[PDB]
Amino acid sequence: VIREIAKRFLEQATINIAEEVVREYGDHERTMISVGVHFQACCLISDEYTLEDETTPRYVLLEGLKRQEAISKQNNICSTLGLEPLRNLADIFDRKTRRFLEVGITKRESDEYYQEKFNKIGNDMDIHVFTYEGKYFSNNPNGLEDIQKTRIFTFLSFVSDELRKENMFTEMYVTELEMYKSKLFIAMRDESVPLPYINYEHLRTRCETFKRNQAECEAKVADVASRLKIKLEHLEENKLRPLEIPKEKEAPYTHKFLMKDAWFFAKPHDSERAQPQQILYDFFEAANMGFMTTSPKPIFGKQGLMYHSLWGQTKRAIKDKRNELEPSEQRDFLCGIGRASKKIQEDKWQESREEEFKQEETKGAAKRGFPTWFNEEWLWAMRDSKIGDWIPMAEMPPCKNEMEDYAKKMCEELESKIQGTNCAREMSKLIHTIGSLHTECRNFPGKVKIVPIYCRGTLRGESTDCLFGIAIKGKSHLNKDDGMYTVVTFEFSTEEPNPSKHEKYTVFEAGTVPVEAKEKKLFLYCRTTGMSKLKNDWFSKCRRCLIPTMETVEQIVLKECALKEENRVSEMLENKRAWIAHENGENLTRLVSTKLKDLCRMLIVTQFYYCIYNDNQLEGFCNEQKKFLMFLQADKDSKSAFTFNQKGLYEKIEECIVSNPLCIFLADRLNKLFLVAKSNGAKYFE
Amino acid sequence: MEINPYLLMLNNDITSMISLTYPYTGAPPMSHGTSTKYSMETVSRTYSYSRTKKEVPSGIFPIERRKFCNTIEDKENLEKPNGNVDINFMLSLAEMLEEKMGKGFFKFCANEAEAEILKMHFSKLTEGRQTYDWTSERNMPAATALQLTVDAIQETQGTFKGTTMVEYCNKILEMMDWPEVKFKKVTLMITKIGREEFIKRICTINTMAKDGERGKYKRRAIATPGMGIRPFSKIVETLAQKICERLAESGLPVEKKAKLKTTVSSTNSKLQEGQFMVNITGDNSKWNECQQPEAYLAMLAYITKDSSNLMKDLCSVAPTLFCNKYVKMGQGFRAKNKRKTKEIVIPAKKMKERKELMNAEWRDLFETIEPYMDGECCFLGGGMLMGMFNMLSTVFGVMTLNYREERNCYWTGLQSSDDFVLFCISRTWPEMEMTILKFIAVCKLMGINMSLEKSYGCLPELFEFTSMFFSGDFVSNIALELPAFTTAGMNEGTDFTAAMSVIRTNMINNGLSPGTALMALRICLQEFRATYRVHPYDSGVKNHRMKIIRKFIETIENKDGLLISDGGKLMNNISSLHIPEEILKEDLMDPSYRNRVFNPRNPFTQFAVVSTHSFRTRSNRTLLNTDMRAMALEEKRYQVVCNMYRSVFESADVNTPIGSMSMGEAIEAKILDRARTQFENGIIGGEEYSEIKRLIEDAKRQRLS
Amino acid sequence: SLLLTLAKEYANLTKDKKSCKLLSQGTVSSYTTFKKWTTSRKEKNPSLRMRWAMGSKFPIMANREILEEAGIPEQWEGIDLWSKKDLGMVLASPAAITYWNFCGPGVDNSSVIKDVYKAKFMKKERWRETLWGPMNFELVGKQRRVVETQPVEIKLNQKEIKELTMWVLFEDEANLASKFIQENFSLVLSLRELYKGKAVNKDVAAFMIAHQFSPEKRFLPTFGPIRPERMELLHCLGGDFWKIEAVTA
RNA sequence: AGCAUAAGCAGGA
RNA sequence: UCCUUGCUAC
Repeated sequence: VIREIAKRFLEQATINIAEEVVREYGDHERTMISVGVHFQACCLISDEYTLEDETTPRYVLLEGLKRQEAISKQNNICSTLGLEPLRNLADIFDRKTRRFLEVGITKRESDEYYQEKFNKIGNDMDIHVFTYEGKYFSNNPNGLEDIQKTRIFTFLSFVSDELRKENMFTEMYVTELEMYKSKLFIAMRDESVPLPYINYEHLRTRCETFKRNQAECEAKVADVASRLKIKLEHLEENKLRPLEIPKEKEAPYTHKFLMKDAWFFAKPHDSERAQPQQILYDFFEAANMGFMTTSPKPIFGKQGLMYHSLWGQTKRAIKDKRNELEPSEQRDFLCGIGRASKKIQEDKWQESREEEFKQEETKGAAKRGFPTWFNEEWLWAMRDSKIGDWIPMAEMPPCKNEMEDYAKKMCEELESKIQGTNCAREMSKLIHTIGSLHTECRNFPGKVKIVPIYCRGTLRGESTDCLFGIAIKGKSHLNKDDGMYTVVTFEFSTEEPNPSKHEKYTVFEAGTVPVEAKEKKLFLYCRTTGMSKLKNDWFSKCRRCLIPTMETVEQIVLKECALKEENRVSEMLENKRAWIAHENGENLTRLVSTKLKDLCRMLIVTQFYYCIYNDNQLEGFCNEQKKFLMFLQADKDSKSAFTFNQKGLYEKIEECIVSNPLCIFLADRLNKLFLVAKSNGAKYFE
Repeated sequence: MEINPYLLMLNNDITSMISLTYPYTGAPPMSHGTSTKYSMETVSRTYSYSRTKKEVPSGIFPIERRKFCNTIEDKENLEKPNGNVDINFMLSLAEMLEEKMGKGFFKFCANEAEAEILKMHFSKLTEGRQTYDWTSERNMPAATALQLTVDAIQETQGTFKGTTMVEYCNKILEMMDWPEVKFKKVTLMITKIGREEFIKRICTINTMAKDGERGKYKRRAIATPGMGIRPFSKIVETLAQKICERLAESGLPVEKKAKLKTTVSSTNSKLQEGQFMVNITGDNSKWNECQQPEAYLAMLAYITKDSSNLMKDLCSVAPTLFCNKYVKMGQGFRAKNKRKTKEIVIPAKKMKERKELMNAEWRDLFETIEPYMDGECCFLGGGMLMGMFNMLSTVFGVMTLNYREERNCYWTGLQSSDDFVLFCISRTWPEMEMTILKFIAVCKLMGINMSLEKSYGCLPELFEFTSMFFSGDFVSNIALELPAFTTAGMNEGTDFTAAMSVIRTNMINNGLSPGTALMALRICLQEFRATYRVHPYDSGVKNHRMKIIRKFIETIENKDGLLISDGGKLMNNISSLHIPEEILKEDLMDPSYRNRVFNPRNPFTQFAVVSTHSFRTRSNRTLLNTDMRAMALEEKRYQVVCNMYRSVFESADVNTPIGSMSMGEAIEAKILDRARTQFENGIIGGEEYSEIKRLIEDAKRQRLS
Repeated sequence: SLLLTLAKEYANLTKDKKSCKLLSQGTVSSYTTFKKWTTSRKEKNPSLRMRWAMGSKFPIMANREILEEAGIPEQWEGIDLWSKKDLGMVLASPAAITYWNFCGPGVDNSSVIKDVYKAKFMKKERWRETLWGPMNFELVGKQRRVVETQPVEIKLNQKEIKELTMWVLFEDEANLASKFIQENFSLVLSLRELYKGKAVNKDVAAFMIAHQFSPEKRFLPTFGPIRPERMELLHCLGGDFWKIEAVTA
């Protein structure tokens, strides 16, 4: 035992302290003897000295210590008197000389080690080099030596003669690139080599001794020959055919609310009566529901009696000034209660012979055709409505003499166009109605509430609110981001219905309304639908649709001055045309140019439609129409573009067009773009 | 009258009317239900792209192993994508690569890489995305799964003293040599596990459905690895990161606009009297099913041929962990009767026993994956899924773009993760057919399959790279995400200035013209006011927070010095997006208002902008009623111990607290150290020093017992 | 007398049974991975749950003994400000926040607030004293650079700053002593003539030191001169299709 | 019924 | 075997 060999001449406390320092360093055994010799020698330096001194003695022993605290006490002394170390730690702290003291012990010549540490730090600190053989080459200043030196070379002769009597010379050495070579990993790495190799060693030697050859080009041309791939030009084989719009049943109206066929009742807005149930009550006295008699036989639809009893139940519910539907069969049938499958886990199944034969089957989505009603709602949606401001915007900040005026001017002018249109009425409808539905879906799960469908706008300066319908929640327990709770919508309209457009509705009749320019009809619509958590989060913040639109407009304006280097902004928004809206009987070079400012109207429309009809089909169709826009830009400058495989391309574009009315509409207008661009450029068909 | 919104493009470019074609104002499509069929499509599509049947039996794993390199069965349908790599061809491309720039290239980049590995601490593994915890077999953040891993280490055998990268990796390999591993299940029981099951569990990668990806019709399965693959992949991403930073034909770190100007301008000055240039935008298809890690093992065996002995075996372990990965197959499917009334749930475990209750596509995809299925997982050995090596495949792309065949017709370009731009220089059009088919030849041999549907070209610069459509002179910007303007949602003080920070960073990086900036500033202001129910004082809003403001408005003298959260107007602008609202408005506040708001003796804040509205909303209610209550007790204990370590070291959140001994012994030795330093120049009292010494010794005897 | 309190807290926390298996079993660095135990996934909808938070009546956790010293249980017309449901922390409404902001006590602390944020008030002071001019409407654009963006007068490189705060704030566990100290140690004497006696907490003090010494150098598209004063004037001066600069001084 | 689109929600403890 | 309840202001 090396410990018992040590304890014949090593001290007793140095076992615990020096062994503790070896436990601080790691798992070694010769460092016990190394810290024993160095620390015990430093104890021999501080053994009998300091006869009379200050409160603290002349020698301070902090080299052999818990390896956190020589730096801290070094900062207490060097911060007390004022000193600074030089990226090095000292062995014994001296205060009589106001310097440090560092001791090295070697077996070699005392010249080279002092050239090592003196090559490191120079004449900054004090270095003393000792040797078991009896060599001594150290720094030029000295002290009270030839007392401590006699005993320390006596001790090095003592332990040196012990090592001569025990033959331990290569074990007495003072002071990374090994990975832990495990067993299952080397059996795993040799198993996952490529097939012409046996072990990782042969692969490593062949990768370390690799030179290339000219059999590379023979395999390359041998890959060229068995290819059968030709490129397809456009100036000779311009097969950019129009897309395949499905010739089937027309796509219905799928928006949750009514845009073009809406009818609102008005009253002046009260500031004290501002909660949505109070707006519901004040429109129960304002819009007289006593004249809202409905026959139990609808014009068309699916379910007549349940909507009649549901409308009567919610009408007497609003009549008693409380919004909570008491449980009857109508609400238990319409908003889904108990209409869920029994989710049985696979712990009990109790199998029966040829009874409850169960499996699974999926179908997909059905295909529809080109909608004919979408053009009249596009041209209706960008037409100015006299009710003025709809969108609740905010105040304009003050401006310096910077470019801010320009920005402010643009914003003011663009806002002066967009507050009056009917798209602002639909955005206000979605914000107020879906926001109120959102707060009701948070505050009351498990209870069916009644949320009005309304707006707010300024009529002749008087701030008024509208009322477009009555919405009914479906006890939304929104656990996840999905959930698809059931909203029952009763809508107000003043036009004759259409079984092609209003296909999902359950149109009743409502009554008569006096309309001054005589007294026309009134049609109440019914529809059951569903919403989710995410579409509540996205529909209630549609005001961000104003964000990209101006950007597009501003790019045009900036590019104009980017071609001209002159402040032409106000007159450039007046004396510039923008092509839109070709006619129906003819298309070829018969386009309607409008002013550049009014164009922003049309732009906000399509941004709002991107808020509504977003599906997978619109995403993939937008990628592929970016491809065809790149082809048309390649046509515009006569660059002679080319394609490698058109057939699978049209199988992906004609794959990603199923049932979205915006996707079918923009596909049709893309084909008409190919006709109008076909009137000038030659890469297309008719 | 019809109408067409695309007609503006008849006299414009694709650099102005291209932000019109993005549906970024709507909701992204999400996934519903199980994600099993997508993983079956990925793995079974990989085995369909294996182009072989050469199977090799295994001694470690109980399942067969198919090879993916140098075993080709050449089908006639070569335009279909292949997944077979020729290693001598790609090593010839690497030798062709290093002969272009310098001589000691890989030695230099490998010495910088290993120079940064040896000075790296392992707590960097906690600064990442979500990982897979195999202890409870769920998805967790990086610090929780790392601390459960270290918990299994210190619970199984011994303690942990590493505090480095390399000793932690060697600790993981030492866990591979262990015969039995014990961890904690749930109410905290202690369970055990064998040796081969620990190998089956340490190499499990969890797949799920990619939610919110703008631009696809069908969904896709993303994969998340565990914890024992992350530091090795960090090593490989540092190596390939330095390699990509040194090269001149890559665009992952980023400038991506100067490089294309220098290569279009530099290669248009290398034309002869009859030569010309044609650029081709392409799109590499099936990028996650044709990158095998065995070619990564050969190339990473070639890069570090003269680096060290540590790096040579340390950069050759993560591809060996990618050749034998498992795949979680989701959570099963659901069966129902003819009446659609009772719907049983079949998990991923019993899918083999209930095989005969599936569809036609489910049995077609299921019988081509059957001889590779484990109980819960699958054995894929040639795939490189999402959330993996991304800076290393780009180096393969630069190797495909630096091919030299020996006329004077050649190519150059730029490479990304899966988007390349190729510039060809030649003399005639059938020679263009020869050069392009040679590019499809070298990419087809190496394992990169160009899509024939999404590729095109023109003669001048009209190409496409990372959704920036470059025209002949002008540059369009990236159509950025809209909801990122309002995603702070924490405070009445750190929302509007955070929104001005997002508007500022989108103004400097992207174009973001000033009218859009003022408009988005005003809309974010309006969503702030609609969020926190605070309106200006001159408005007619009468709620429970404007009644107090409208009642007490007479006390305020200077009315436009109020904050926006207290019913003030707007004073920030485009030229004030770097100054917060409070610091801009403190030159105009009333002294009663300013001394009343900014009082640190407030019941809301007590227990980067000024903290005077900073409140904390209340916690949830179902966090203490489920079976995971005791884990919230454990984070309470962790916050208590971290509060004690904050109570010992007065400056600990500034510097990273390195050290490898213990926490409590540094506490006790620190209280003794400051007890001596504050003793001799300070305290001086026997009852205080003896009482603190008595409590330290009693706490030490209590802690040791 | 703080070490007696720390002894009572350390002896109080070693009294627990299963807490002794936590400390003296990990490492010093594990404190970092003891800091983060966020069992929530990502908090993927912060503004959504924030609007769901503000729609209720008592969303806020507020202290009891500070608010009951001056506050009132209910306002003059039905406005609730208090609850009795639950540590002794009581739920409350933001009407009590604005009621504190208009009908509460006040403590004069303008010197401390105008001394912590010297960099940001320096930004406003440099912003108010500049002059602009006309626009240009010209093509402009250049590459991306690494630019120091703050007009500091010390210009350290994020390595003498952490070491500097170790050798200024708390030197008992600061760092191994380097060669970067010397002239900066004279600067340590100048900083120890400043941060000795203040009411500012050490985290806020280490925060406010790092904003007068650190030129924030970022990778931004720059054009024209590369002066560090006009780098908050980067996004205000020019974009891609326009430019406005007439700064005289 | 409906939302929805290759699979889920339409309560649960 | 059973159905607890949150209070909404553009």
